[PDB]
Amino acid sequence: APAAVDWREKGAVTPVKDQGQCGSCWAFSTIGNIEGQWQVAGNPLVSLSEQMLVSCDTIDFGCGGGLMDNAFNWIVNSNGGNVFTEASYPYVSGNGEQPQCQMNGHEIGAAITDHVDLPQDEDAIAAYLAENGPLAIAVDATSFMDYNGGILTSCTSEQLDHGVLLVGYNDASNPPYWIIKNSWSNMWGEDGYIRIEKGTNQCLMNQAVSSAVVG
Ligand SMILES: N#CC1(NC(=O)[C@@H]2Cc3ccc(c(Cl)c3)OC/C=C/COc3ccccc3C(=O)N2)CC1
Repeated sequence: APAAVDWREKGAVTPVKDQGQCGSCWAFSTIGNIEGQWQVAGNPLVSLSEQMLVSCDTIDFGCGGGLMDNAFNWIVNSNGGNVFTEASYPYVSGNGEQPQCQMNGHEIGAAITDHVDLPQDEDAIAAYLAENGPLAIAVDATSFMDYNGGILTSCTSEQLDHGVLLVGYNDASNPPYWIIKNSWSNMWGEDGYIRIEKGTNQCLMNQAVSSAVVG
């Protein structure tokens, strides 16, 4: 793969969001992925709606939790592949309140046809990322809690508990690192982002990597 990829610079990554007091990281990971895949497939970058998943996805458990694979499954099999725009269906569950699913009054911003699950292989991940755009990944986010900045090189890697967005990497660095977009606002980490070492399966980052398919 290329020595370095940063999908932010290429316009496939929206501003950092904030899930708030709701267990919806799974929806933010899924949407960030679809946002990146939709742009890189050749369409204008558009912000898409986590609230659609929080309120309408019947496979997952709204603010109680969920899985990116199940979110992809719901979008394709229950919503005809369609993803509503962030603007037309704003995120209101940041206080943990969960309105009922609202199917009316929105604009469709993107569409997906399937999803893939990537092998548990950092090189396989980097190539698919470099080709297709940002990727949905799960991490053990234990070491995320005290992170101010820098590259994590001894990330607690015991148990997966948090969905994030993989937007890039940089091998021409010492250590080399992945770039991750978190959903804890831009006042956490490196303006919303975190760097973790690439090649040592930091935070169990290789274990559950997925992506929507566009087109
Ligand atoms: N934010 C947030 C919260 N965490 C999640 O939504 C995680 C977010 C999450 C955690 C771990 C993950 C993934 Cl892919 C997501 O990968 C391994 C999967 C473990 C089992 O995850 C679940 C399976 C079924 C239903 C929910 C989960 C789950 O625990 N999802 C606390 C609710």
